[PDB]
Parts: sequence; structure tokens; C-alpha cells
Amino acid sequence: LCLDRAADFLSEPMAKEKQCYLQQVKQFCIRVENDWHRVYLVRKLSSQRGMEFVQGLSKPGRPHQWVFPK
Amino acid sequence: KNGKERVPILWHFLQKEAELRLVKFLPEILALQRDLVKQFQNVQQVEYSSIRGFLSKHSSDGLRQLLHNRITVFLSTWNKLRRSLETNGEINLPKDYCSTDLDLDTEFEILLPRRRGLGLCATALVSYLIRLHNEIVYAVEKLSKENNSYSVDAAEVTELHVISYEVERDLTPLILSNCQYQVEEGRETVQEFDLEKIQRQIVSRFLQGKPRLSLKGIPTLVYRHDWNYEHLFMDIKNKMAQDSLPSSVISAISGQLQSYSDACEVLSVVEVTLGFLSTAGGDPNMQLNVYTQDILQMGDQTIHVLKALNRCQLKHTIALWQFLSAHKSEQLLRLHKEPFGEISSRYKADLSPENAKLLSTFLNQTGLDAFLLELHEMIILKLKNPQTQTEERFRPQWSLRDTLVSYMQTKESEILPEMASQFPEEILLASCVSVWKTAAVLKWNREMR
Amino acid sequence: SILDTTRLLRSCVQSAVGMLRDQNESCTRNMRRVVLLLGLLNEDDACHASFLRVSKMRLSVFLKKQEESQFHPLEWLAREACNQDALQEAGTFRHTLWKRVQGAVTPLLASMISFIDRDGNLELLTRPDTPPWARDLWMFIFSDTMLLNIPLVMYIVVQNHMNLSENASNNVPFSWKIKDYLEELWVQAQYITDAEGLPKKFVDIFQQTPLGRFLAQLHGEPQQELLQCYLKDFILLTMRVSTEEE
Amino acid sequence: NELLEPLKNLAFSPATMAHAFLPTMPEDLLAQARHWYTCPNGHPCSCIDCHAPDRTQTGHVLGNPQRRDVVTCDRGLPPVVFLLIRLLTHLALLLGASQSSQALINIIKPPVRDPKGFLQQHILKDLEQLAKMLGHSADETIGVVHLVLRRLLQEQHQLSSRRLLNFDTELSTKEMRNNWEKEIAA
Ligand SMILES: [Zn+2]
Repeated sequence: LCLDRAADFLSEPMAKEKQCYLQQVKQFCIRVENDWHRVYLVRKLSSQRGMEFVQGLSKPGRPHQWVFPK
Repeated sequence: KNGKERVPILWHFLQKEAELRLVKFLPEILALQRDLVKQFQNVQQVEYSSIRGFLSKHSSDGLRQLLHNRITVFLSTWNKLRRSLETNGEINLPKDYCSTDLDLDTEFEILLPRRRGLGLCATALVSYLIRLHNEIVYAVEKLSKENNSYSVDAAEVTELHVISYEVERDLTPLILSNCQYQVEEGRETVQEFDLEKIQRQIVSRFLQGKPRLSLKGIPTLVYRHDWNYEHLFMDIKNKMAQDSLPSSVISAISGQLQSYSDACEVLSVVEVTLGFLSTAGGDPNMQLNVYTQDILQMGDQTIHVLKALNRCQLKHTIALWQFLSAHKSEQLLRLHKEPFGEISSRYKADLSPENAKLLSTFLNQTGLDAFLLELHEMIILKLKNPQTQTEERFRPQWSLRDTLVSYMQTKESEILPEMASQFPEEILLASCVSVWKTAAVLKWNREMR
Repeated sequence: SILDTTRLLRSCVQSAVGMLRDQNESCTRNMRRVVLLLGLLNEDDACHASFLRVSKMRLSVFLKKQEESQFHPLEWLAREACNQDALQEAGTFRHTLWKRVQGAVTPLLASMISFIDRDGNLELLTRPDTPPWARDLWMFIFSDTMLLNIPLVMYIVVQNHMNLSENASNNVPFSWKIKDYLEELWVQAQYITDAEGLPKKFVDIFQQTPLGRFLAQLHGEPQQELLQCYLKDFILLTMRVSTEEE
Repeated sequence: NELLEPLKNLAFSPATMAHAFLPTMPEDLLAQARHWYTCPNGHPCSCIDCHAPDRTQTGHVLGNPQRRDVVTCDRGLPPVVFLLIRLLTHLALLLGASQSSQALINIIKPPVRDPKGFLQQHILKDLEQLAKMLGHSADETIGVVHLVLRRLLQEQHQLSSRRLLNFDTELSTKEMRNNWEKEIAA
């Protein structure tokens, strides 16, 4: 549900609380190393925005590269 | 899942949910409109700039902010519904009104739900709740198996009656709690929504009540200049019986009232009596002087009135008004004074030679007394008021015969053979004052002879 | 004095009441209004004298407000002398002027009657069982021009708020205006003051008002009875009740 | 196929569909209902307050898509099916706007400066609502759209005969449009 909330916040086409929550999720993902958590997130993002949105986030010059596994 | 049969309440609720959520607001909108009525009721002119101006006028900070809140609720609800109201609502609405969203700069009239102009929008929105709530209540009633669900009117409306639900707070937890899952060895989990239980819970929570209606009316008063006596006459006739003046009584009053002043005095007493009877009523056989003196206590100002009205009864009142008015004007005509200053000159057109001969022939072979009285009543009621100008179904170019027949019909009055047959269609509504003048001149000549 | 304004009012009572229409369709109202106003428009008792005086004062207020919109309001006699229609309707000049004043006063008197006698008010002045405090409050409110604000008007509808039965009246004079007043004071105090401290601020603001000081004059059982009556009218104004037990 | 001809006209020959009734339409239920009565002068009445005892529009009448949180169709059809009809219609309209914009400006009410983008936004909102209704991914939803278009292409000469469906290729009236809708839905 936390990853779902982050996926929604990212799906939006700009708030301190959302950004702080996203940073906490980033740190949690980096710390715990269970990359399955990011798989779900990518999956949810694809469901909401589409695969091309995730592809666009993967490309260099992107701020959300942490969404993806290693 | 065959829901319209299996779950009709849930089906209709889900269809209308988008709009039904807005049903919770309308108690507040009703309170707003009630206070707006209270403030502006019995007022006729509205010089307010707009809602922003109106708020600035009632800038008492507490009251300003409460009004602002309510107005914002109204504007939000209207903005959402307006595009549905343009197609649904049972109340027609010019496309311009529903076209664009409203803001504080919008005209203030939009908030007063008058039965005309921009106030129809305030009426429509209030009506469109009433349909939605009622319709889903009907849906529940058809499945309650009962026929006594207590109704309520738009005055007693409170949040307890309206269908108040919040999607996230109330509904979503309901669905999620009903949403169940199934699994079998080697098979995926699959949902199975307990649709019956969703319906039963929604019914148990939200669905009860019924509203009716409430609001003002624009014609607040049509006083002296535009006074619509026709409405008073019809109200009285509905309330009690009415009768024409016997020719004996007519001649008696004519002999007594040999002066315009006395006529006016009697007529003022008749007008007071008309107002009272229209509201209250009374025994049609009661003598009018006894009524004015005993009940209305109209003493200290009744000298010759009591002698003229000694024979007249309440049922004669309308006919007596008509006689007096025509006699009043007739007196003026006898003295060559203009009695129809309140009438538009356009309605005072001449009569051409051909139409003059035709009218003279009709009048020679006509019921001159009834004709004069009816034409006078028609002129005075219809053709007199600027108010009757803004309703121009009495255009000078309309024929006089059909106009007068229409009028007589609206009061369910008896039709004289001469009206359809002998009355010339060649005479329009513009010569009506020339027609009355010619008829009165012929009457006066017959009386002098 | 110059004019018998008492007589002019009494002459205009019927014409004014004839302007009044009720929402609840209480046919038996206008007649009783006429009886009541002709009884009250006297100098027999001090209550009648005060009612008549306040009627005259408020009429003066309305007429002055109208006069502030007209040119040379001293020339009214002259204007009547220029209305051949009114002259010939009246016959004598003196009656012309009398009718002029009656026409000016009748609308305003009808308006004032609509405000004062909204639900069943006037029964309270005349009914002998009406306690003294009730008549005193009636006249206090009627005398006040900023509490009982009556706007001008240029079919008058008497906005009956209760569904009361006829032969019955509001147990407290102008219960509706008092309710509106206390609600305005509640709003003002609420937005000025926190949810805690609002009760005390609302009570204080009220006590500082004319009506608060008036009711502060009332001590003991009269005030208790007033409160009971106001509760009853408050309920009737808030919730529609089809029975008396409820 | 005959069923496609209205949409084919919209896309390739929009000028003809100027006065056409499109599925992009809500209708006056009053015209179907033939409560609040009305006086002869026009002011409503539930004699009271008066002293005296078709709103169906053509063209594309939907305004800013931002308001479209939920879909409702008066003709009792499944909201999903009406949504798909609306989507196909908007695609045809987008094609027509590409062919000639002014025609769509005539067909779209209130007017607009950028018809194609407007229709794009409506289509995207349609996709959003489809995702909400069916519960599938955005791409799966677009796949449902492609599935439906495929069905129409396969049901093109499979519609050879058994074809008595009362509708005109120009959607001249309200019943022609309703009939086209119901056939499409079937
Ligand atoms: Zn109407």
C-alpha cells in the first residue's frame, strides 16, 4: 500500500509531504535490498501510466531511476 | 450480473451516484434560499450588482462569511449539475444559463429561485435533487412492499431526510468490506462481490425521506398602476357566487350617483370589499352596506354609500365595480373629458368610414349596456397597464372581436349572439377606445332623447 | 394639532389589511386584524397609546425616508392641487388632501402590520390573559427601529413561519425576529471567538444589547415563563410539530 | 459494413454529418416522458405563483473533458458499451478534424480552436474511465479498444444479410442515432 501510494504520487503529471514520503520510500528500497518491492512499484506504475512511462523514467536524465531494480 | 432485476436499488444508485452525492448539500441551499426569500420577500425592485456586490453590502463579517460559504456550495453544485440540467430536470432552461460555470461575479438573481429569469436555475437545482432522491426512494418503495412512506416538504428539509453519503468515508469501506475472495488448490484468487449485501447496507444507511417544494412568486404586488383585478375576480368567483346588476339597481345607482366624486367613493368601498372577499369571502346574499359597516367597521366615511348600496349584495360586488368604473368613465365622456389617460394612444386609433358604418350598424342592433361594460373592463384591465405592455398578446393589430371573446371566455361569461356573428372582425384592438366612445355617445343620445 | 392622525390610521386600516395575503391561507385573519387594529388604535390604555405613538413614529420614519427620494416634499399639497383626477375623485380639496395622506400611509401601515402580526402576534396585545411582560416586550420590540428593522416597499405577503392554527399565536412576541437576532449574534461571536469562550461571549454580547438589558429588568417567574414560551416558539420555528404533546 | 458508414462519414466526410445526431449526445428526457407542469406563458407550476392556470441538441455538445469523472447514458445501455461507442465516435471525429477542422468546429458546441487536441483529451478521459470500470491496465484498456475495432472489422461482411437496422448513414435524427448505438452495442 505504501508503494501503491508512491506509484500514485509519481503517476501525477509537487508537495513537501508527498516528496518526503517518496524520499522515505526511496531510502527504504535502497536499505532493504528486497528488489521485489520495486518490481511491484514498476508493475503498478505500468498499470497506471503504461509501460512507456516506466521506459521514459528508466532513460538517463531521469529523477526516479530508483524505482527500478539493480 | 443481471443487476437491474437482481439488484435494482444498487443499479440505480450506482448510476446516479455522481449526482446523488450532491443531495447532501441541498438542505443548506434550501436554508440559503429561505433566508434570501425572507430578506427580499415583499420587495419588487432588485438593484443589487451581483453576488460579490451583495456580499459586500451584507459585509457583517460573520454574516458575510456564512453567506459566502453557502453561495460557494450552491455554485459548486450548480457548476457540476448544470450540464445535466440542460437535458434533465423537468424545468426548461435556456442553453446560455447552463452553458458556463458561475462565480461570485455572476448576477445575484441566479440565487433567488424565481419562476422566471435566472432564478429558474436556483429552482432547477432544487428540483433536480428532489427528482433524484425521490426516484431512488421510489426504487426502494417498489421493493419495500409498502405504500405509506411518509412524505415531507421543502421547508422541514434537514440533513436527516436527504440521501447524505460520502464516497470515500461511507461507500468505499462498504464495498471493500463486501468484496470477498475465493481460492482453490491450483487456481487463482478471484473476487466475488456480495451485491445483495451492498444493496441492503446502502438501504439501511442512506435511503429515507421525501421533499416537496417552496418559493416566492415574482408578481409580488401589481399595485394601483398595473393592478390585476382579474386575479381577484377569479379568486372570488372560485370562493363564492357572483351575479350581475339588475337593471333596476343599475338605474337606481345611476340616479343617486349624479356626480363623479360619489361614484369614486362608492367604488373605493367596493375595492376594499373586493380585496377582503378575495382573501376571506362571505355570504353572497349579505347586503354590502351591512358588511362594510358591521364586519369591516367602515363607518365614519359612509354617507351616501349606504343609500346606494342599500340593495346590493356581495355577489354583485364585481359587477358593481364594473358598472361603477364604466359609469365613472361615462361621466367623463359626457363632459368631453378624456377618461382613458392610463391607456396607450396606440389603443386609441380611429375608425375608418367603412368600419364606422359597420360599428354603427352593430351598435344600433347590439346590447349596448353589456357591450359597454365588457369593452370597458377589457380596456381597463388589459390595455391599461405597462405590465400588460410587457405581455403583448393584446397587440393593436389583433382583432377586437376575438380578443373580447377570449376575455369573456376566460371569465366563463355568457356569450351574446352578437359577439361572434354581428361583431365586425374588421375592427382591430387599436380602435377599441374609439369603439367604446362611439357606443357611449350613442347611449347618451338615446338617454337624452 | 394639525391633523387627526389617529383617525387617518383608523380609516386606512381596512385598505391596508386588504393589501395583505397570507401563505397559510388563513381566511379568518384579515377580519380579526381589522378588529384588533381598530381596538388598539386608541388612547384608552397606556398600551394602546404606546402602540399608536410607535405606529405614528415609524410612519414618520418611512415617510421621511421616501421624502428623501423626492423633490420639494413640502410641495405635496401643491402636487395634489395639480392632480385634477384626484380632485374630481374627491370633490372637496380637504378630502383630496385626506385621501393623499391615506394613500401615502396605507402601504406603509400594511407593511408594518405584516411585520408585527406575522404568525399570530396581535392576539397577544388584546388577549387579557397576556402577562404584562409579554406586552412590555411586544412594545419594546415594536418601538426599536434597529432591532425590528422594517424596510420600505415600492398583495403584501405576511411571512408566517409557523404552521400555527388560527385562534392561536406565537407565545413570545416576535419570536422569529428574536431568533434571527440571537443567531446573528451567535455567528458574530463564533467567528470572532474560539469554540471555547463563544458561549460566554455570546451571552455577554446579548446582555449588552437593548433586549438583553430589558430582559435583565424582568426578574423571577416572568423570565422563567418567557423562557418557556420562547422554547416553545423556538421549537415551532425549527421543527414542524403536528401535535402539542410533541 | 453498413453499421460503420456513420463513423466513416464522420471521419472521412464530416461535412455531411454537420447536423447529424452523434452518440456524443445527452438527450432531453422530457421528449421521452411525453411533477412540474407549465402555464401557457411558460413559467413552471407544480393556479399558483402565476395568476394564470425539444432540448435535444445535435453535434458534439460535451464541453471541457475535465468535468467527466463518471459516465451516464440515458438509453439504459451498459455504461462500458456507451463509453466504447463514445470512444470510437471521438476517434472518427479526430480523423475528421484532421481531414477538415472547420467542419468539427461546426459540429462541436460550444466552439473550440483546437478540435483535435480537445478530442484527444476526451479520448484520454474515456480511457481513464474504461480503466476504472473494467479494472485493467491502461494498455490492456487500449487493447480492449483494439479488440472491439477488430470485432467490427471481422463483423463487416459477416453482416452481409440479416441487416434491417433502422438508421441513416448521416444520423439525421434522434432515433437513427439511438438505433446505431444499440446495434453497435449488440
Ligand atoms: Zn410559472
